[PDB]
Amino acid sequence: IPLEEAIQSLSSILIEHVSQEQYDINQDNPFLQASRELREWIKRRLIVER
Amino acid sequence: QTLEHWLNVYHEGGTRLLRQMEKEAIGLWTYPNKKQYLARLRDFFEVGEN
Amino acid sequence: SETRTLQKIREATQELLKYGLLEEASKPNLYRIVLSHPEEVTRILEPLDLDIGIDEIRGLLYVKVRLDETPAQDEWAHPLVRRQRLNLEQSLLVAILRQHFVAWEQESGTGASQAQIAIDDLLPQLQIYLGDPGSESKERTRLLTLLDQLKGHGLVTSPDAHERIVIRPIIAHLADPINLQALLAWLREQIAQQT
Amino acid sequence: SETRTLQKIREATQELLKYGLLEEASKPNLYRIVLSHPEEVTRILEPLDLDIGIDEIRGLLYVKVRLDETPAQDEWAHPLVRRQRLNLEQSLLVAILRQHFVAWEQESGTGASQAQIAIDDLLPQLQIYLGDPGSESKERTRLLTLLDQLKGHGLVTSPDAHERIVIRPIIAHLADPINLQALLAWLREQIAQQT
Repeated sequence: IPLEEAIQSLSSILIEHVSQEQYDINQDNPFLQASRELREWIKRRLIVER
Repeated sequence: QTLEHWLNVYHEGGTRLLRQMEKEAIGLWTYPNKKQYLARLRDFFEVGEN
Repeated sequence: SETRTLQKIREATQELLKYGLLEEASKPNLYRIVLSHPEEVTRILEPLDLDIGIDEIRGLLYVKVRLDETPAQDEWAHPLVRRQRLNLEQSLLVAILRQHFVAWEQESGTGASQAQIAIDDLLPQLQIYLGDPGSESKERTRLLTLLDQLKGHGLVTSPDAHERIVIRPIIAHLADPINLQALLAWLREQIAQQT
Repeated sequence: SETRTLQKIREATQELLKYGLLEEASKPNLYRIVLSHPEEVTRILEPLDLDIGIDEIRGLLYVKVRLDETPAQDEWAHPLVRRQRLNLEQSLLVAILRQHFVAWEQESGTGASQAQIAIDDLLPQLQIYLGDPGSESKERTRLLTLLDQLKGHGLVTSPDAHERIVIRPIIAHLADPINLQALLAWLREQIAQQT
């Protein structure tokens, strides 16, 4: 996925979980949540981008 | 929200005011860069850039 | 009432101070001006506790803190110099650059600064030491931040349209074998202290 | 060949250059050194197109461009001096401190009694002229940022335990007091009409 497309979609799914309640309800910016999560997962070697 | 609305606020104040209102607003998303905007759109229409 | 130092000399010297260095390949006027009045420059710098080093093969001039009595701690202690001392990783990049510089200087002779490099080539080399955060964009951000900092010390032009930069010759004097050996000994000392 | 400029002289000169200023009551020895050696000092400045103006009563020396006004340029340009344009808030505070320095000089004389004030009273006036950034503590933060930037520009001392400050004499010598006064007129004008 091109990075921007990926992060936007991620922010979308994260909204499915602000509609959830049991893990980190974003109420400031789901897009910001997507950014931070992508940062972490890259940091965990999960996802590497060329 | 309308082009006229945004132009009105723009004359009222800078993009600072724009994004402050967007925070206050709903059903709206600013994008101080085009690529992010385009990602958002392609998200909302289930279509690739092609 | 009082005499004026040659306005052209004043121009050349104040410009060369602004840049900290001056290249024939760019402003041969001021460069030759200094060449004609080097002792003038020297006298001028003596109140300032500065000096002119010269490298005419590379068509370079560059100020340099007077060593006579500047604090033994470091020439960087000088009140009037402003930019902060070079640091480790920066010196690492410096080493890489100097290597490329000398290589191309052989390939093309020790003339003007056509010493061009492509950024992508640095990414492999620097990747070995600082590692790999597994995101090409992240490492480019890192690399460009470094390069920027270097251009703050005047050693490198920022990327052009073709993401190529030319190595400022001032590096070689920053990276003459004497500095290399001194810093290398200090690096071995640090390895010893850490071990 | 040339013997070294007296270490005292170069020391005082480097102080003056770093801060563009010298104050007797704070650093009397450098001030006196320059006083005994003004010809040599200006000669040192002579190549650089620099010079010092003096104010014995306020006890200050300050650097200044030696060149004449518009001899070969529409607007004077000195390579070693960037003509920074203070943003709105800084200019506003500058005008306030200018008139306050004037008023204090009326209340205590010029120079012999440096201008002083408690920061508290300034916060309301400046907030009135500026616009709340979000809280009174935010007013304190912004004002302290401004005070720090002034102090860096040699214009104020730090706010002490009582947040009392000393306004530096260079404000008295500032270039365009009339433009700042006109800006203050604009400010009070705007405040008066908007109610």
